[PDB]
Amino acid sequence: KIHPGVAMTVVRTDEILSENILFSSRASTSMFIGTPNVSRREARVDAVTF
Amino acid sequence: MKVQGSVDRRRLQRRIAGLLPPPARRLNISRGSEFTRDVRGLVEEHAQASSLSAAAVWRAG
Repeated sequence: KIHPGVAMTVVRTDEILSENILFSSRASTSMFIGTPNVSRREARVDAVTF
Repeated sequence: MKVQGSVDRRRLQRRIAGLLPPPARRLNISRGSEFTRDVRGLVEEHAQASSLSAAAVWRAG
């Protein structure tokens, strides 16, 4: 416990879980919405996925 | 009539009739009338084969 001839400055980061509030004004964006559509992807030994 | 028999030709026919492949998709390029009658079907079949909402997609599945 003898001082070495130099000091040190220690840096840490810390994480904080927090709740939030989001305010969005009226009619701020325009969403264009297209029809949903389906296509098959696989066929395995037992089942078919879409 | 005299004997009932052990199987039903009706059931056998109806059970096979669901295993034959779907027919081919022709496209006549010699008569305008047939050409249109087939392109109409082409667009109908794309809709039926790619529209989620219907169950016909899952059937063509």
